[PDB]
Amino acid sequence: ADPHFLQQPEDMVVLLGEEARLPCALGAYRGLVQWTKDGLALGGERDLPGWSRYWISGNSASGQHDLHIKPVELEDEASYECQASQAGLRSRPAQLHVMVPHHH
Amino acid sequence: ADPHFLQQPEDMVVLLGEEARLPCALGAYRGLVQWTKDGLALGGERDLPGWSRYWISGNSASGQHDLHIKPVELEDEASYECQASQAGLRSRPAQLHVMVPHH
Ligand code: NA
Ligand code: NA
Repeated sequence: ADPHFLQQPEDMVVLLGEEARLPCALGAYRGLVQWTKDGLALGGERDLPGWSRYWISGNSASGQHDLHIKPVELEDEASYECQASQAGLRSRPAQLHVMVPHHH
Repeated sequence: ADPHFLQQPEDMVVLLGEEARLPCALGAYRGLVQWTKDGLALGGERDLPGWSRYWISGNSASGQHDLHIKPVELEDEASYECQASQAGLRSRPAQLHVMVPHH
């Protein structure tokens, strides 16, 4: 079978300072998987070097490639895609909304 | 120095079937470099596996990361960016137009 998504991320709202999980799963695909943030590719290495608060979790052999962000910051509000780079397959874009908690 | 572009691609028109070179060079950066095509990241391996007509040319030691396309097809018309993925650096987008002679 051809490469295909088994799970795709969706629009979500997360609180400032919490952890975000943007899910992605691919079937019949053994190549590079990575995430883009407003069109900027973050890279394929699982700990995402250069992005101290981002990493990819999940068993890559089983096809899971979830993007995690912790702690979430205001600058994380963006449109994210999961991409199978070698097959040209792109997920639906997922908008991450960051809400600031108000306290007193 | 901080990572910075030494050369960036620009808009270009290429005749259908010819070879295109979109130039990119980075200074003070040894991490991952890759190209996006209309926002689709092509990957970092210099042979660009999965893309039979694309490859990245140049020695990454010198910091040159030119995207090559041969032969150019209509499906290659797109906006291209060279990106230093670990630094968050993006080049100016470069539009590749393909010209088809008519006869
Ligand atoms: Na990281
Ligand atoms: Na290739």
